[PDB]
Amino acid sequence: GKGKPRGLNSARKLRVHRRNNRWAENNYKKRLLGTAFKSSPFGGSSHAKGIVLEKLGIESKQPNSAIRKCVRVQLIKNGKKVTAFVPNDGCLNFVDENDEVLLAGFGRKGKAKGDIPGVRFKVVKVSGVSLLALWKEKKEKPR
Amino acid sequence: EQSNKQHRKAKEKNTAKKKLHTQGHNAKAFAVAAPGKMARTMQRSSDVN
RNA sequence: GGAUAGUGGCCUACCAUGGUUUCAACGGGUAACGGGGAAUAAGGGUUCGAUUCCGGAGAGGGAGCCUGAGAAACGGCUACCA
RNA sequence: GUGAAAUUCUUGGAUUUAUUGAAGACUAACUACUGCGAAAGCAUUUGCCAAGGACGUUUUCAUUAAUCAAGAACGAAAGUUAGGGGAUCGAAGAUGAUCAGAUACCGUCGUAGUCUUAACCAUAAACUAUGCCGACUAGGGAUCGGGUGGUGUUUUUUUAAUGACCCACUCGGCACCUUACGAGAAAUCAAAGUCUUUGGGUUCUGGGGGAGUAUGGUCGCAAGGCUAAAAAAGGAAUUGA
Repeated sequence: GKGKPRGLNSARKLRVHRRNNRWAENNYKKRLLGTAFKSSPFGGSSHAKGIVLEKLGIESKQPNSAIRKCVRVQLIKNGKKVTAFVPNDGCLNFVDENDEVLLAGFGRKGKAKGDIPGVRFKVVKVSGVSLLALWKEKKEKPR
Repeated sequence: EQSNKQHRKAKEKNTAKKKLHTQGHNAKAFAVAAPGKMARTMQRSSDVN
């Protein structure tokens, strides 16, 4: 009889049974309590603001390697420091110190030949203007 | 040699229902009425903060 | 009986001890205005609907009233708090 | 008495023999792939008290039923409280020997307990490691209980029981042997099956191992508060120089 009732007056039992087991599902619980954005990489937001502490890997020799691309920024709603990629050592010249970057996720699909694991954030804007605009020389970084 | 099989005994705690009720209050009871609305306003508010 | 435009524990007397509920009362949460409607999948469903129309509610927040057929009105008045 | 001995007790004669008497337990072989009970469980005889399955029935009421939280009954062994006796064995404990080997790690005594009455405790590998009720789907013999028929042998005859074996059929059990035109990961399964994707009724439940980490999520647990020390061939050696 497949465990469930089947009678034509059994909708009440069916409905309450399904309500209990819906609560016992996993993602339903997160979606109703509001904890998916507590499991999100840095809370709910899409991007995340930070202060550039130090440009790491400046004393490396071989250019355009990932340890040269890396920086170390501290997120401002946590006081919590974490690293971040910056493409193009030119853009590494653009980001110096006390800069208020806007990190975002990395979202890679495949690795590279010299990539660092666990560096999950990249830099989108610096001091209010976009890194790509600064690199393409559309704009100018205002101090 | 001998091959004496060993046996599983019982569980301790892997149930979503008791995982909810294990607080002093009821995590099932303290909930909301429009979870998708709550999700998109949480997104937008976190971005503005 | 009073009061109201009028029914009515609406309110005052004097009376009986009743009313709701495992068919979930009561109390809690709601980032809860309700609906026509919007999106999606094959069907079933699920999620949105502050927002061009309809209805209700409000005018910083308790409370109170004047005029008037119509208001507990706030681009009316009075006292309190902020 | 062990593998080996030793504590132990024996001229007031142990161990042994005979004749007994007392005590409290226990109910051997007979004992089965048999039986009873809702399960845990249940074995000497006889009697009493109630109860129950199954069969048989041209008896009787006429849906009175199935599944089901709450609660209730019962629940091995050990365990607790208060009584009883206390033979046997015996967690703790006290001891003997610590002998090579543990191949062949014990012995002696014994508190609680074992047993019994009255109350608690409510747990087991409490297992067919598998919710219940109903129905259908293979053959084969058995064995237990009841019944029907026949056939003889054992039986006995106006006395109080007319039972036993054989065979055929039949219900209802405990099981078993072959296999599935089925199912499956496969072992296997007469149900874990009911023609490819799904509806006979119904209660409960769900969304692997070790590791490494953080804990405000939590329960528990500690210590002391007069008390001190300062380099060697300046060797080895029945083996040397």
